[PDB]
Parts: sequence; C-alpha cells; structure tokens
Amino acid sequence: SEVQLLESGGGLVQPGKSLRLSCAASGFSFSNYAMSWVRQAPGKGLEWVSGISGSGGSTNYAESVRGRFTISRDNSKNTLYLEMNSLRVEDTAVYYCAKGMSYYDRSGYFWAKYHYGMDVWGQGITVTVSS
Amino acid sequence: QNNNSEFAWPGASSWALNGRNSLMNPGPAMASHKEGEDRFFPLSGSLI
Amino acid sequence: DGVGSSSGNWHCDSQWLGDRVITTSTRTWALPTYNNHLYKQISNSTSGGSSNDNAYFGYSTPWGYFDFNRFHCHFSPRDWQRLINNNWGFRPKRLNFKLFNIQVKEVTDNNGVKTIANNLTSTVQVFTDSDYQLPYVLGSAHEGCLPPFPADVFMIPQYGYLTLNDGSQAVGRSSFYCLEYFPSQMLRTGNNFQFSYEFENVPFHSSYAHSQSLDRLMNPLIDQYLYYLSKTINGSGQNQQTLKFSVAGPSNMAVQGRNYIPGPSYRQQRVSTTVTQNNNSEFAWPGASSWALNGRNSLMNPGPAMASHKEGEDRFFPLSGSLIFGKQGTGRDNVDADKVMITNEEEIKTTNPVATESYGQVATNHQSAQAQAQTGWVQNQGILPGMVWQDRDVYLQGPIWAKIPHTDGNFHPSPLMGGFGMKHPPLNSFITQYSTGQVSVEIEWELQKENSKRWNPEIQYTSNYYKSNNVEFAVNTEGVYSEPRPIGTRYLTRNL
Amino acid sequence: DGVGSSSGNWHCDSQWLGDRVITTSTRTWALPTYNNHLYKQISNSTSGGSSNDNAYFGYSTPWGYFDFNRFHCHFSPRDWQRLINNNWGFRPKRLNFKLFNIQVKEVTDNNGVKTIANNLTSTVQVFTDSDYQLPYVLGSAHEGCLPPFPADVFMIPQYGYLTLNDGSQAVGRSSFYCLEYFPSQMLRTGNNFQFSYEFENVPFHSSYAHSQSLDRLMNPQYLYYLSKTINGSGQNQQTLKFSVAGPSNMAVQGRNYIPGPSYRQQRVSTTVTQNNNSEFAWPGASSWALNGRNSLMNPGPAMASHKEGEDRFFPLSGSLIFGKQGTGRDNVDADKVMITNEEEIKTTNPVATESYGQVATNHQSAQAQAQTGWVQNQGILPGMVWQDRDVYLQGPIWAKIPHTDGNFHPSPLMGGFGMKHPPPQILIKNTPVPADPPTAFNKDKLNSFITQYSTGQVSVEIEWELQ
Amino acid sequence: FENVPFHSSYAHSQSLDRLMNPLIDQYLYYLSKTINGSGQNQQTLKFSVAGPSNMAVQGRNYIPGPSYRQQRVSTTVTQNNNSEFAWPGASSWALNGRNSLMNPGPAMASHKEGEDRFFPLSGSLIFVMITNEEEIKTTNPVATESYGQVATNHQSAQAQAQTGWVQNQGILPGMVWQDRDVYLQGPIWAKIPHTDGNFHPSPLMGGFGMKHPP
Amino acid sequence: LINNNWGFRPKRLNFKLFNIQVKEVTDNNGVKTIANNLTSTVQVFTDSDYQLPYVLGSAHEGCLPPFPADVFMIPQYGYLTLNDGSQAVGRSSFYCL
Amino acid sequence: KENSKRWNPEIQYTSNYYKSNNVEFAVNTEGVYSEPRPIGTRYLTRNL
Amino acid sequence: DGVGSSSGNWHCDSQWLGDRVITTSTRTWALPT
Amino acid sequence: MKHPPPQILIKNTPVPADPPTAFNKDKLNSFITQYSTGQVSVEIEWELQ
Amino acid sequence: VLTQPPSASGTPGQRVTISCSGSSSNIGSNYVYWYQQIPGTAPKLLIYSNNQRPSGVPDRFSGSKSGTSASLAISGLRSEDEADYYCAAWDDSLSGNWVFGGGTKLTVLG
Repeated sequence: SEVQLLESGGGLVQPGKSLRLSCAASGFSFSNYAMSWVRQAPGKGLEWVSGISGSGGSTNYAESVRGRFTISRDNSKNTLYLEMNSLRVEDTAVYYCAKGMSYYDRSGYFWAKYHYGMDVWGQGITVTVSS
Repeated sequence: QNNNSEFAWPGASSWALNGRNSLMNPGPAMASHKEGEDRFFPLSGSLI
Repeated sequence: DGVGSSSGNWHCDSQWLGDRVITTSTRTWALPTYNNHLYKQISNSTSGGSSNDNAYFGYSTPWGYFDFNRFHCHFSPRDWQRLINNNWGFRPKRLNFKLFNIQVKEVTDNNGVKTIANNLTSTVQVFTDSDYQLPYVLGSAHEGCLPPFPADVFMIPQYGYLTLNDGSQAVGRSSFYCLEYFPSQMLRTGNNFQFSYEFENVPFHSSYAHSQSLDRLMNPLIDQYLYYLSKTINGSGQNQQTLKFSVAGPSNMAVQGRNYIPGPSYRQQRVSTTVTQNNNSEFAWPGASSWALNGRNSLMNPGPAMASHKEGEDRFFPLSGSLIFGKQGTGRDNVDADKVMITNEEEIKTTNPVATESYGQVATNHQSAQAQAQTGWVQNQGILPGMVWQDRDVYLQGPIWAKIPHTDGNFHPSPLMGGFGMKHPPLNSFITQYSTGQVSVEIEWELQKENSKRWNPEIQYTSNYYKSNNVEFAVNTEGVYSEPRPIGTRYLTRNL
Repeated sequence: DGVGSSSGNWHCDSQWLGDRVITTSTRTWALPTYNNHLYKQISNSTSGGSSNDNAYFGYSTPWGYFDFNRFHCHFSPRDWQRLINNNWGFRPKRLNFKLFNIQVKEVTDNNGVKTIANNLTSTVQVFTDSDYQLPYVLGSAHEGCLPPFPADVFMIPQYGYLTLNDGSQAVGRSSFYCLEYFPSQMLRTGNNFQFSYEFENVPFHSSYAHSQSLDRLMNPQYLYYLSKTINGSGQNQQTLKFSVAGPSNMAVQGRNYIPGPSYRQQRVSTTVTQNNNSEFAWPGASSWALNGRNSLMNPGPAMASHKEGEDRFFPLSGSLIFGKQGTGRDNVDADKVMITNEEEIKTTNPVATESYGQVATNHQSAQAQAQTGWVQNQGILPGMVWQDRDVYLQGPIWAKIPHTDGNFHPSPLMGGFGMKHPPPQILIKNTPVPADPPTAFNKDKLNSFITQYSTGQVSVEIEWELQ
Repeated sequence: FENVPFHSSYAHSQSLDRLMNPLIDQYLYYLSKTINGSGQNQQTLKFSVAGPSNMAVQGRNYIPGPSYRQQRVSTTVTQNNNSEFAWPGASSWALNGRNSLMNPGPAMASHKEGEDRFFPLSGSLIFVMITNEEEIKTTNPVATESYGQVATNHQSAQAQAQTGWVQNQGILPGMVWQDRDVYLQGPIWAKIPHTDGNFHPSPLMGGFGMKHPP
Repeated sequence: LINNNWGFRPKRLNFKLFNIQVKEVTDNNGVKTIANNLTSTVQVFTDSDYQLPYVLGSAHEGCLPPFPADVFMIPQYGYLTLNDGSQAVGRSSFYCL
Repeated sequence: KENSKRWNPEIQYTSNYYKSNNVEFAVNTEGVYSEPRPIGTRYLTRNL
Repeated sequence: DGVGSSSGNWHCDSQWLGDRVITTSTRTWALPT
Repeated sequence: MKHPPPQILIKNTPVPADPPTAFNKDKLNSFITQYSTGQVSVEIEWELQ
Repeated sequence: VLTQPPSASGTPGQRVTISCSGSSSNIGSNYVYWYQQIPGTAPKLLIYSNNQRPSGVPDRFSGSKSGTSASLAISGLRSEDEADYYCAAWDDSLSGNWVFGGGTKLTVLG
C-alpha cells in the first residue's frame, strides 16, 4: 500500500459551530490528482460531498453541503482541507478522504467526469454534531 | 456550466474569404486560460 | 603587495564544456581565535563519560580548517539538475584553491564599549597537508563546510583529532601532533595563497537506476536445457517417495539457474513512519544492528548499501541504514520525524537485497526417512563469488570524497556514506583578534554521457508546477536559504 | 552478389596448431515470422500468473536471434576429448561470424494444398548489438542454440526481454526497447553478412583435478597446539598442556589457507526410500530473496557434490542437470536426466551438503561448557582458495557480467567465462511484405501480410588458446 | 622475488571508530527515542544530531574486517571449565568429511585491551610462547568476541525487536583490516595454491604470499 | 531535446527510397495468389521548382508512423483550385503530373 | 543551448513513476503503439 | 542493379554530437494503384 | 535595442564582526556598518545627422 | 441517485448479479465504478471505467454497462465476498456530482 491518506480534525461539534478537517497524502504526486471528500452517515450509504482539481482552480460540491462547506488543498504541504461552517445534526457522519485515480497535468485540462473516480480511500474520521 | 444550446459553429470566431466563412482555427497565438484556471479552453483556440 | 590593492576577484560560476564540468565557488569566511592560542587535551571524563561506547581521548588545537567536501558547495540546484538528468556518471579530476583579501581585525573593549579596527601588520598562517601526516577529519561527515548559498558568510570550524585510548585515559601508543611543527606560509592583508591538486583515478559514480532486475535477466519466451527437482512424492500416502524432474522455463521463473546472485546483506531492524505500527518499547539502541571493536559497540550506520524497503512499502525505513538530513532550522536534539529528511536507497533493489529482509535460506540438516528437510534464515551474508551490487547514492547535501584508511587490506574501498574513496584525497596575555577573507575553490568534473536506446521517456528530476508561498531552493522573506528535499543522482536508467 | 551465384561455402573443420585451436561450425537455419511482425506486451497475467515469485513484465519481439553458447556447437566429441585429456586449460581469443546463402520462401495456402515458392526480392534484416544497448538474454542457459550435430536443421528462437514490474504491472522506470530503432543490414538472397569480434582478456578455464588436498599440503612443525585441558577425572583438574603438531595428528596443524565459501544445499538420495516421505522440492531448498521475491539458489557457489565414497547423494539445486536425448518436459524420472557432479573440486572446496565448520558460540568459564555451532553459509575470508565450476560439452561457454558498481569473482555460477563485453547479440527478422492495400487510403497500419519465412546458412569461427 | 606489498610493521595510533573530529557535529541524524516514556501507546519517532557527546551512533565510511570466533582460554587454570574442551570446543573447518582445526585462521586481535590473561584457543602462533596480536585491534575485531549484532526479525505492535550474535562474518564492502604480524621465528613466504580464485592471498600464518616463491 | 535546449531548427534533409518490390495480385476463381512482377517500374519524382500545389502544410493524415515497426499506406495526391459553388472558373488550373 | 543563470531547478518533462498496466509511449498486449499525451516544447525558462 | 541484391540498408537512430542532432528514420510502405 | 548597454551591479563586500570563540554552524548575522563612496565617469559618443 | 436493490443473496460457488439503474445524465453518459465496502472499513475499488478492474482484484468480479443500467456479476461466490456494494458514476445534472448508489448487502447463504 504505497498511497496513504490520513484524516485529522474530526470531533464532536455543537450545531452552528464550524470545524476544519485535514487529510495528509503521501506515496503519490499530490497536485496531479483531484481529491474529494465522501461522507458516510451511520447506517447509511456513501455520499459524495465535494471534490477539488489538482491545481485547486475548480471545486465541486453536493447541493446539501453547498455554501456551508469549502474545500481547499495546499499542494506544497500535500494536504486536502475541508472547512465546514454552520454545522448541523444532519452532518454526523464518518468523513473519508478519497484520492482521484486518474492522473493529469498542465498539458491537458481538468475534466470532472474522468478525474473524480477514486481508486484509494482513507480510514476516515467520525464527525458528530450534537447539542 | 456551458450554455444549453448548440454554439460550436454559431458561437465560433471566424474569418470571411470570398463570401465564405472559415473558422479561426487555431488562429493567433494566445494564452488558453488565465493562471489558476484548469477547467476552461478556447472553442477553436488550441490544436486537438 | 599592498594594503590598498585587491589580491583577487570573485569567481563563482560553472562552465559546461564537452564531457567536463568546471565549478568555481567563492565564499566569505571569518576565523576567530580558538582555545586562546592553546593546545588543550580533551577526554570523555570531562563530560562525565558514563558510557564505554562513547569513550574517547584526543587533543583540540587552535587551528581551523576549510571543508568543501559536500556537493552543494560546488553545485547549484540548477547545475545539479543539469548533471543528474543528462548523465550516467561523474567524478572529480582537478582541484584549485585560492585564499585572498585577508582582513585581520582587532577588538578593543574598554569599559562596556567595544571597537573594531584594522590591524595591518598582523599575519595569517595557512598550510595544507599533502603528505597526509595529520589525522584526516574530513571524511566523517562533519559541519563547517562552505555554505550552499553564495551570499552566506560562514565561520571556520575548529580542528581537532582523536587517538588511542583505554577508557578516558591515554595509552603509550597515543600520538601527539603539533600543527606548528609543519612548515607553513604567513600572509598579510596584501598576500594571497593558492595551490592545485590532482585527483587520483576513481571510478565514475553511477548516476542511474537499472531497468531490469537480477532475477529477470532471462528471455521470457524460451526454456532452459537444465532441469530441477519438481516433485519428491507421488501423492498422499505411505512410501510415496519419488523423484521427478521438469524443465525450468517461462512457467516457473524462480527455479531457473542464474549466473549471478544479489549483493551482500547485513540485516537492519525495520521502523515504520506510522508510530502506532511500532512496538511500545525503547528499541533505538537495544534493537540496533551494531559492530563491536575492542569491546566498544558502534552502531552499524549506514553500513552496507541495501534497498531501504520492499517495493510498495515506503513507510518503513532501516533503523540506521539511511542517511538522515535536517531541514533548515532543525533543532539539535529530539526533533520530530518531520524535522528531518530521511533518504532512501530504493533505486538499488534490482541488484541489492532489502535491508530489513533476510538474504535467503540454507539447509540446516540432512533430510532422511526419520527427518524432514529443515531450513534456516540467513540474517547476514558476506561476499560470495558471483555477487553484483550497487553502491550508495550521492546527494546534493551528501559528502563528496573520503580517505581510504591506510591498512594491509580492504574490499571495495568505496565509502559507505556515499562518494569517492581515495588513498590521497584533497606569555598568556594576547590581543583579542580575528581575521576574515575570501576563498575560491575550483574543481574540474568529468562526465559520462547517457547512451541509452530506450524508446519511451525517462524519469527526470523536475521542479513542482504548482504555486507555493516560497520558491524551492531560494530565500524566504526573512532571508533564510533552505533546501526542501534531499536530491539523489539516480534518475536515468540502464540495462542490468 | 547474385541469385545465380553462391555467397559462401560449407566450412566445418577444426584445426590444431601449437597451443592454438580453431573451430569452424556451419549449420542451416530456419527462421519463421514471429508475432505477425508485432511487439507484444507479455506479463504475469498473460500466462495466468497467480504466483508472487513468478510475476514478470516484458515484451516479445518479431525479431529472432542467433546463439552459439554451448561447447558442443563448436566441439565434436572427439575434438572435445582431445581437448580435456592433453590440456590444462583453454579460453577463446577471436570470434568470426558469417551469414550466407540466404533463402526466403512465401507460403500460399488456399483450401489446404499449400505451396512454397522462392520470393527473390525479399530481404532479411540483421544487425549486431555491439554497444550492448539491448537486454542480453544469452547468459541464461537457453534452448535454441545450434545443434551438436552438423546435419541437423534448427529453428531460430524468438527474442524477448523482461523489465521491471510490481506484480504483473509496470513501474514507470520500466524500459521499452524497439529493435527496429537500431541501424541494421538488409540482405536479399544474394547478399551476405559477416563481422569479427575480439574476446577480452579472461583467465584460462582450469580443466584439471588437484592431486593434493588443501589440508594435506604438509610434509609428513615448530608450532604448538593445546592438547589437554584437564589431567583426568575428578574435581579442579583444569590445566593447560601443549604438544607439537606433527605427522601423528594432522588435523591440528597450522595452515596458511582455508577452503572457499559455502552455502549449504539439501542432500537428496537416488534411492527414494532413504528420502523423507514429504514434498520438500521447494520448501527444503536454498533460495535468495530480492525485492520480496524468492529465487532458488541454483547452481550457486561451486562446491563438491558429495564426500568421498558417496555416490547416491546429490545436492538439491547445487548441480547442473542435463536431459537425455528425447527427454519429456514434465515430471520425468531420474534415469531420464543426467545429474552432473563436481567431485574433482572437493580438494579445495567444502561439500555442498555439509557445514563449512564450527565456531565458538560463547565464553567458557567454571560455570559454562565450551559451546559451538554449525556454520551453514560462509562468506569470503582472507586466505580462502577455491575452484570454479567445471565446463561440460553440453554446458554454456560464456556469460555477461552485469553492469554494476561492484562485483566479486565475476566468473558465472553456471560455469564458463564471465565478460563485461561478451560476444554481441545477433538479431534477425524477416522484412514484412504486406498484402494488397485497400486502394482507398487508410491511416491504420497494415495488418495483412504474406505468409513468409527465410532460411540460410550460419558459420561461426572461434579461436582458442591452450595451456 | 615477484612484486608483493610491503609487510606493514606498525601499529595504528587511531582506531577505526574514532576517526572523527571530536569538536564538530555531523550533519547526519540518528534515531534517539522510539517512545515518549513509560505507559501505553507511547510510540514516537525522535531524531538527534550525531555529535561529540554520542560517538557510537555517528555514520562511518568503513567497518572492521572479518571475524571467525575462537574459543577463549584463561591462563589462570581454575577459571577454565573443568572438562576436556581442547578439540571438541575448538573452531574447525571440515573438508571432504575430515575436520581440521582452524589454526590460526583470520587475523584478529587476541584479546580486548586490558585483558592479558586470556588467549584465543587456536588463534595464536605458539612456539611455550603464545603470541598475541594486540596491535591489530584498531581495525580488527577481537578473536574471542562476536562481530556484532543483526536484527533477527521484524518488530510490530505485537513483536518486540530481536537481535542475534554474529559469530562469523564474511567480507562486506567497506571492511578494512590488518594482516598478521611477522616474527623473528615466523615464516617469511608462502606459496599461493594454483586455483581458479582466491581472496587476499596473504597467508594466514604471516608473511608474503607468492605464486612463484623460492 | 525539450529539456536541454532553448531552441532548434532543421538544417539538412536526406530522403532515400529503395528495396523496391512489385507484387502482382492474381485472383483466380475467388482465391487470390500474390507473385512478383520483376519487370514492373515505379515512377517517382520531386517538385523542386514548386510548380505543383503544396498540400503538405494543412496538417493532413497519412504521414510516417511514430513507431518504427509500423507499415504505413501512402496517401493519395489530390489538390483543389478556384471554384464557384461546385462549378469551375476560367482561371482554374489543371495539372497532369 | 541553455545558458541560464537561474539558481533554482527548472521544470522538466518526466515519465511519472507509479505502477500501471502499461508504460507510456509503448505497445500494449495486442501490439498497438499509442501516445498517451501531447508533449509541448516549453519547459526551460528565460528572462523577458 | 540486381534482382537478388538489396538496394539499401536499414538506418534508424539519433546521434547527438555537439550543437547538432541528426535523426534517421526508416519505415516500410505500400503504394496501391 | 536587443543588446542595450549592460547593467552595472555594485555592492559592498560584507565585513563580519567578531565571531564567537566556540564554533556555530549558523551563518554570521553580525556585520560592521559600512558604506563606500567614489567617482563614476561615463563617456558616450553621439553621431549627428 | 443510482438505484440498487437493498440486498442480494448467493450460495458459495454460484454467480450473483448486483445492478444499478440510472438516468441518462449519470449511468447513460458516464463511466460506472464499483466499490466494495465491509463495515468498519474504508471502501475498496472493484471495477472502474465500466468493465475494467484494478490490480489486486480477483478475476471473478466482472462489471458491465448497457444503456442506463450497470450490472456487477460475481462468479465463484465466497464467504469473503459478502459485504455491501456501492455503485458510482459521475452525474452531469444538478451542477456536476459524483453519485453513489444506495448500496447492496450481499449475503452468502449456507
């Protein structure tokens, strides 16, 4: 298992409060893959919240999390960051850090169709939003 | 994010010769996109 | 010549011509007065000497020394990139050294105010050892070398040496060397010093990684005429012993006869970057691989050249088998793993065994009707006829040469930390005083061009495309120059 | 020159002059089209894989290659017999290689009843790799060499090469070599091809058995040894006594040289009832591990096959095993194969199935008895002397020394002459002649080709030096 | 006489592991601590500069020569085990089934510094007069001591790190060693056997190895 | 080229055409046999006065393959001249090679 | 030739190192030689 | 020149010398009517 | 101009203050306050039409 | 969303098929990926780019897409093959989203 993704910043947060999640990537060239965050609610199926391009220029978000969440990455530090604002009880889930399998670069363009497929995941960090 | 209409030829930059419109492909050398943009490309701007 | 006349100029550029590289580096130095002009015996008992492995005895001298022995002294990160991507090998040919623009200062401290003024009549003593009669401390990976960035002003390190000892005490065979007993040249502010050195013949360091592996040298489409013992029993039952033979071929590639075997191994304990995977105990020293000399146990660091880890296992590193470099501003003691840069020798796995793995297995007994065939693990394997191996890689931060110790015998004298091994490498009341000046060293390098017929593109060392707060290998806002990563020389590939 | 003229004669004789021997071999080769003129990726998954140690990645080429890596190519049984009896050593000097009488045939098959006819305008591409830029596959004891019998016609093997892999996949450091990307010479049926090669200096193979044994080199000393540590039975009888090393006890004498390295092999009996009733072919075998893959240590360090007086025991992988003429491929019996042994080298070398010796494993004291342990494998030590592995009429001649920062005793383990620049690989293929084009332009590469193959003669001359 | 190296009649004033400058640090690092302290789940990785305070952990370019361990015998008889261990407890090499004592064998220091009573069993030339090779300790491991330690396994959360004693070590790249000293009563030359290969042909009882001697 | 250099440009050009083989396709009763025609010729010329229309600058298909082991089909030469609709005009040119 | 005095290392076209079913710019298992991406000519830099 | 005499050899390689690069490319072609 | 009159770059060579008596690997941040003065003469030949 | 049956059942050595129905925007015009997840563990990729599969995945797992529906078939079903299966594909509509199916829990009977 050469590729390795770690998540930190998980915790218990009261509703309305905002917390920040981080993922440390190693074992691959980070800026050449588009990362994404997928959340799994307890006893529920996987749900894709947001993805970011390798350069960081373009980001996508699920409608449920749009405008409250913001995804960013620091290519120099090989980190994927997910900042969540105006949290609610509906957000309690286990958040995963998923790496985009397709590899691309500056010669080409970022294609959301092709580059969001995720070959490897992360252990995930449980996030709880309760009063 | 694109317009929901067929604009490949209608919205294309072109030049006219002897009453015939030819597409401006590739045309004058210009930057494809601004720095920090990876999701946009000129319609007839670069070789494919 | 004169006080108002410059004795030299600033030379600091690299020229690439043909199959040769000439690199010139000039720095500004400052030399204080060490030991208050005295020789002082030093020993371990002065520091308490609570350990026998750490016992030492020697002397400390007022003299300083110039050390250019690290690569980044002579190469910029750009010139180092130009070297490693375009070449299969390099090696030093000639050396030139110059010392000029000597400026000797006096510091007079009256009351609580200090004043600095030029003392023009003062001199500076300098001599080089071309007979190698002094203890040679330059091949021990020490500090005090010229700074990688040219604008930096650096301090000359103090010179000292060690000799024989028993505990903290000396012995009758311990030697004492006075650096005043060597004829030297004295320079005022108008005098300059120079000499030229010639490197003895050394093999090209191989800046490449093999594209084939030692076991896969076979032709995948054809069988081998030799046979191997495929089956020793018909099937399940009693008295089923039998001998059967099969052709070794593309089907089973592990059993083919091979002309050469992988290099030697001396096994290391395996540590993972993920700490929860390590055992909850203090195993740094106790579980280390060591060698005992005269009763003292020295850690086997780095030791023989071996692949740091198996393919697909980046997290694991040999306990003392790798060179570890500090990032800029790293603390001297107990820093985290993100404060250090752990280099790996992953490229040499094709010819070398993994450092954390056994060499192989041997037969431990004689198989018989009443005894099963037993095997055992080879933890360390010395040289065997037919081995092939790779040396340790050189880095931009790493050392260049080392002195081969003068002994009756040695095997593959190339130094274990990397680089080129060579038998001849490159009245108690006084005035508070110090000197400063300029030093220019010029080394001529020979190259070996890449001849490969490989069709598809090579791996290259490239700078990162993305935006960052700081340009890598440059100064920050506060002015500190830093090198982000350790850069190996092995990118291009060859056939095995 | 021309179709109506021959480009070379039949040369097949060996001449002995002084200490120099010249051998001339000439054969008739049959070369087909391979891979339908395609480079194909081959890997672990193509052959079905499923074994970790057997995973590989590489490429198969449309090109063929010429190999003369066995002595019986160059030596008749008599010439080989004249060699070993009267000479202490031999080694090659020069290599001459000719390719002539090239023929090319086209195969037209329509509803069976196939027909073969001369295609006169076809060419046959051939080149030597004298810069050693391609992978060298000739050091792996492969099949496809010129047959020992000059009247046999043989099939030229297909050339392929393996590169780096992780499992069945390929790492980005894997290399892909195109043999079409090498300048080569194109021969019609009247053209001929030749080149010369010079063997670099190599030592003479030692074709002899030592009369004396490493331990018995003495004359039947002024040195002493410790004979007795006690006077007799009782308490507090410890003592130190010394006696002269002399003809009476020859084991304790001081000696200047010690036997060579050892890596123990498992011992197998030719009488199966004396063997253990279990499957130990693989589990009981000596291996070396590289990048997590285990490879059998065959043949490995040159060692004596068995101790004096033992004929039914042979090391598991420590020998070269040749098959008899017409031997089956899978699970053939022991009398279907020929197991070679190296009894001659025992004088200087330890037995492959025996330990090298014993070492002290502790410190003795009043409370502790002196303990020893068996040395299963022993690396090089100053003072070691050893013999290399013998060469056989069926065995390989030379091998290529891999290009590395270091090596020790580069002589190859299967035997023969190690060389940094061995005789070059000679690559050959039939120039593809496509079928009728579609008559309307198509950018695709042409996939339709006339079934075709070539044949001709090969003559190899090697000059030897005798001691 | 054919060209042979000068026999080196001198004792090194420096030791193989002390070749460093005592006043300056190394820019290299080592692993100082694998745990924060006593307790559960205290695993951590800490690194420290290798420097004059701890000289054992510094990186080095060369390592001592090969070793084949000889049994250790004390000149005070009561200290020795009360049994006959002359032959059964001695290092040997077997050839064609015949066992021969490994005498003298690989050049090694006869004893550690400050320990004169002990002497290697078969490792010294005995004329009685028992010679020693104290001078060669600077580059040569002691005959009666192990070469070093080697990791015998992989550590994990379950398994703690284990090591084992290397009793004998063949040649490794980076080794340097001294040959055996020559004596007034000792031999001068020795014929090199005629073989396919040999390593460091210098004979083990001392003197000049020669392929064409007198 | 691209990693080591700030610029490049072509200087000389050399083009060789050789190993000519003329195959005649014999199709008799549905089965086809291909034999050599030894007396056939293949006409070749180059236009060094630039008299013919130049079709090599439109980035057309049919070029030599990237990979040395590929066998390529030669593209068919045709050109264009002045037109009005699908008609010709009095100024249009016709060329017989 | 490149005469640049730039101190830091330049961007270079490199073959990525990771496991894959094929190597780029080579043949696959069927004998088809593909080119996975366009390679521009502009990597090294100059002053304006 | 002759029916059984080849009219040219196979040249493919790229030798780089000094400030110049010489590239040589050889292929196989088929021309239909 | 493609090759205009070249840039003329000038600085004062840093003169370090007194270094400590015990070695430290950090670069020297203590310098003597310093400046230089002098003369410059530039001569251009102009062609008239 | 991509619709999947809540549970699927099989016997060892028997082929089992899991399928997801989708709209034109996702399954119809985009590649479909298959993820196998065992509770308390991060998901694993079984099939990507409709029928392709990553190395380290057994030959029995086969996936195909026809029209707007994708089917994952398992042959030689094993006890270790019992887990939850997620079907994923890129969705062009509603601003562009990666959509996971509802999940299917395969139970190995016997």
